[PDB]
Amino acid sequence: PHRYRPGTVALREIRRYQKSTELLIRKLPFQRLVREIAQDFKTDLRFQSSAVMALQEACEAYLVGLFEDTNLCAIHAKRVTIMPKDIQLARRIRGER
Amino acid sequence: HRYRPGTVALREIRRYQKSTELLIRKLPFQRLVREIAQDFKTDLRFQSSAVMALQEACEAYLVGLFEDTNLCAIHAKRVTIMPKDIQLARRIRGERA
Amino acid sequence: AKTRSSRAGLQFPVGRVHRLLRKGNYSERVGAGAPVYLAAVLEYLTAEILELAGNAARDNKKTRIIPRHLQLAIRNDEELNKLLGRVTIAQGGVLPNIQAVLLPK
Amino acid sequence: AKTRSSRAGLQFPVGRVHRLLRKGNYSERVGAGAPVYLAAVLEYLTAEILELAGNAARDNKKTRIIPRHLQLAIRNDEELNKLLGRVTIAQGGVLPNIQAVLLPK
Amino acid sequence: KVLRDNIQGITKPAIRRLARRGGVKRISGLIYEETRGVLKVFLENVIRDAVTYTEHAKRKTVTAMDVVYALKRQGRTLYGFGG
Amino acid sequence: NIQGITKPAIRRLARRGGVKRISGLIYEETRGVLKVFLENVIRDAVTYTEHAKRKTVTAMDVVYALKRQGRTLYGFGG
Amino acid sequence: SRKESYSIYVYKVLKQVHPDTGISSKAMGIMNSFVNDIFERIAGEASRLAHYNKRSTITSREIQTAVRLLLPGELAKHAVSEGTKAVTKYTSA
Amino acid sequence: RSRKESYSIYVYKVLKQVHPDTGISSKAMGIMNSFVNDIFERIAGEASRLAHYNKRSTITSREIQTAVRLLLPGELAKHAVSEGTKAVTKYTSAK
DNA sequence: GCGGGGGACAGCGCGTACGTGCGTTTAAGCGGTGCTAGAGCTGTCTACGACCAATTGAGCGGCCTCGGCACCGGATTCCCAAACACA
DNA sequence: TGTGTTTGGGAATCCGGTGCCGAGGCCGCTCAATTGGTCGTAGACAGCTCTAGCACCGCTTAAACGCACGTACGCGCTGTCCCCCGC
Repeated sequence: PHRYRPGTVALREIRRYQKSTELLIRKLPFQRLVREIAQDFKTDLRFQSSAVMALQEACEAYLVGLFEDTNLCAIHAKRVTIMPKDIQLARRIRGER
Repeated sequence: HRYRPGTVALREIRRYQKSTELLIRKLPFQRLVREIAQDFKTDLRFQSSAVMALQEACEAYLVGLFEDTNLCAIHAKRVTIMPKDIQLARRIRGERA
Repeated sequence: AKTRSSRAGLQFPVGRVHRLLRKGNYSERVGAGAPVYLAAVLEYLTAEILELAGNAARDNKKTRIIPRHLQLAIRNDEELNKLLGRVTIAQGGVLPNIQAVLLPK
Repeated sequence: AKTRSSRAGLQFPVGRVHRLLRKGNYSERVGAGAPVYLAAVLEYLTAEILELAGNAARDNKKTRIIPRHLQLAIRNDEELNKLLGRVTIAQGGVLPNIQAVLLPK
Repeated sequence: KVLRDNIQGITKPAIRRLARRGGVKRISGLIYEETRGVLKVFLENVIRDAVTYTEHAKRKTVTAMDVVYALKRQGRTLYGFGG
Repeated sequence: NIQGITKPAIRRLARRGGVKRISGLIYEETRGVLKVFLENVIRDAVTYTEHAKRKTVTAMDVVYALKRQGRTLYGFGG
Repeated sequence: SRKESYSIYVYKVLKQVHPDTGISSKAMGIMNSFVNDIFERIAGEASRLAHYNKRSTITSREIQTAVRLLLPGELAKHAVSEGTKAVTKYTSA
Repeated sequence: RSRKESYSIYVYKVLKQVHPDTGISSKAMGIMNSFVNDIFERIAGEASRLAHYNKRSTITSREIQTAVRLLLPGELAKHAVSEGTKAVTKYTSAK
């Protein structure tokens, strides 16, 4: 029939998403996650919709930057697959805890 | 006789992490700071404590940079630090574009 | 009565910047030339970014500037990138960039 | 005449903190309890660091605290380490730390 | 209703999409959980501050301005939501 | 004049960082980075001095120049 | 309640730069945020300089020093040039 | 002869409270002075921001408490708030 | 400056885990309705903090002392790197 | 041919003497904190409006999930060659 080689569609998806701007996390599950996290600090908290939007924007930006640094670390290790140790190294160097 | 290679490296690592004094010769660093400052304003004078502060800050910065470089080198499954490790650490830290 | 911005040849509001400086508790007193200088600097930076963003928008056959264009303008200019380095832009995306290792031989 | 610090049961100078708040252009007005609360917080933080640093000094058979002991106290306490993370301490040194990979088999 | 175990709403394809936006070509299988950890931590750090800023103002509602202010307090300023 | 930062000095700085083995090309890189850092600090320090009508760079100017980059330094009158 | 923005000034500047290009509302929000952020950076640095020189007024000199501290090389050069030009013109008239 | 301001004597009093048979070198006293000034400025600046944010003109103990919660890590913030509230309680209870 | 040994880098194999694709399932997204908690604004009046003149003692500069710490030498100990024992 | 234990021997550590200089204490002074009192207003409180956040429902379809299948990348192993390390 027809089947593309491994990694061709990966590059195609890289070009499509690095070219677009739309948010890559589903909005409703993220809203639920935010609410359930904030439930641990004060009960019965309401949120402006734009507050959750700002939180999602910030989280996606943070994760994209983190994935860039993870990919750099992985390439530095002569690998192509990113691994959790790459994430741990990137956050360790970045100064996060 | 002869020490096993790398053993004296470890001994000096312990020796220098145990201590606290400055690891750069004071007078070459003072000459370098004065030389650098000559490009910004001419005929400047430095209090000794000013040069001491600059030396302490620079040494701390370089030690932190070498910590990150060591992390990068271990990540690539090496023991020797290479200029690529410094560049990767500085790039992740956000200093190098 | 001619406004301070007109007398200084600017488009940013000198009087408003002066008011914000006074009502911002930066110091007890504010000189006359401080708001003029600050307005000139702000106008210059805004003009630079709008230049670059308009160029980027025209590069995409777009006649309006959107946050994506601002992000491309900022991230492509190295001194602007240094200035706005710790800043994330909503709906901005990232620069198209693929490591040469990941590309096929 | 009893001092404000005495009336609050503190050893840090409440009056001095109040003076610095007024003469620091933080706000137009300063409440009565603000210097007391701030002095209490500074005293508590100083007490924590002096606790940890005294312990570290006694760990080296030393009866005086030197910058090395303060540095070890800060870097060994995780919440202090988070607080003073971007801070470098003159004559402080670093924590003894060698990666487990570098040790010989 | 109680809100429980919503971290699984960050699905594997969403994490892959985020990695694609980051220029990543191959993703290990253990990445997805690690990411859900990292994200959960980031959120806890941001929300704790936003909630604090809301408590101080006596309000029962977290506004977008509190989130922006918490972010810039973490040195991670955000453009486009006021302020 | 950057050469005053000798090979053994950089070796010691790396040793304090926990580095066991150092390549031969590290030194010219390290010198470069350090020089850049110094220029970025000294520039600001000098700017504070020139603003203060002074001709002497004081340790306080250096402390504020370091705090500028988020490199807060304790122990010099800060 | 009244609201404060730099929308109209940014639009005027853009028309001065690219006379046939418009701008979204979202991009105007971002430009307003950027102008504010830079304003606070400069004003805070100038206030710092003033209080650490035991000096009580914010003059154009404080703004200029703050600009050198905040802006990168060529940007700081040109911004200082524009600020000096504006102060000279303002005081001449 | 200028006027110099420091916290040497108060830091020494706190040290005598904590570790009575323990002294502090002059370099360490300078570091502790720097730390105290740094923390004071951090807390005061955050409190000033909070006072401004709420379009508010006064810095009260509430702003200091909120700034302490914002800056210090969790357990440290909890103990710091306990100590500060205890101190203000004692200060206002007496007269 | 020199001898050398370990580590970096090259080449190969293999095996399983990750990418691609297909069909099924699920819940996200959109719209539409309704309710009410709470955000935002306004008027009052009151307690609380700024300002000022007078008092005074707490803190700061200056001197002086001695003990904690630095330094030196001598003895103790602690890894190490061969090195041969012996299976 | 290989696994394992032991010793001279440099290197870090402990201990005692000693001496020296800064930390801790004491005194005289002064200036900044404290007291008491006046006065203005910042904000705490009540109270009122209206919006925008929450809960729900139904429907469509796009995305997530499970699974089959194959290959290509990670990782282990071997070799060599050279370039940092120890002196």
